[PDB]
Amino acid sequence: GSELETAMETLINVFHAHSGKEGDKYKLSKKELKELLQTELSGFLDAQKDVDAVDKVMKELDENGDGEVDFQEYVVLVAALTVAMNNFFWENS
Amino acid sequence: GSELETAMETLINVFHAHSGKEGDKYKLSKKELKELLQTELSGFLDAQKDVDAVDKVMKELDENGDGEVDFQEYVVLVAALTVAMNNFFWENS
Ligand SMILES: [Ca+2]
Ligand SMILES: [Ca+2]
Ligand SMILES: [Ca+2]
Ligand SMILES: [Ca+2]
Repeated sequence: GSELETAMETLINVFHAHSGKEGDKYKLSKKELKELLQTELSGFLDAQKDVDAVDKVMKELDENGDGEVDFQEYVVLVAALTVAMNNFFWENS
Repeated sequence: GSELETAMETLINVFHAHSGKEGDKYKLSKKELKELLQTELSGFLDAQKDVDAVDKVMKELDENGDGEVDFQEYVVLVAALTVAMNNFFWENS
């Protein structure tokens, strides 16, 4: 498998483990998601009031409007954040 | 950095290297994208006529309708495919 595929598997393992740790194993609640990204993602720095925006972005990602996310919503949710790291990269180099 | 972040960096390195290899370094053409995913992604098996759908999905991902993709479009483009691997996982176990 390509390195991209190797990296991809990582998303499932972390999603499954963290999701499994709290709440229903099958579903990840927003509360679990917020804690997951805040701790695991550099966004921790954005934990301040900026973190509130996290609530705002969930609405757009969730077509259901349910407030809950599925693996499909999660993969795109992290993908959007990934772009931010790219922005950060600009700061270095 | 979290494992997810470690895996995330992989997307940039592969995107940059492959994109850099052919065409403009700054932009990735669809032709380059098709070859990249076909070879690097298991989708290689789907290289058959199914591969044609690859053209169809690009239209939805590209808001511009330009036929070209940016890192932002690419990250979501791979994210959609990622879900397919999950489907594959069901076959195993
Ligand atoms: Ca859960
Ligand atoms: Ca939802
Ligand atoms: Ca290129
Ligand atoms: Ca485009």
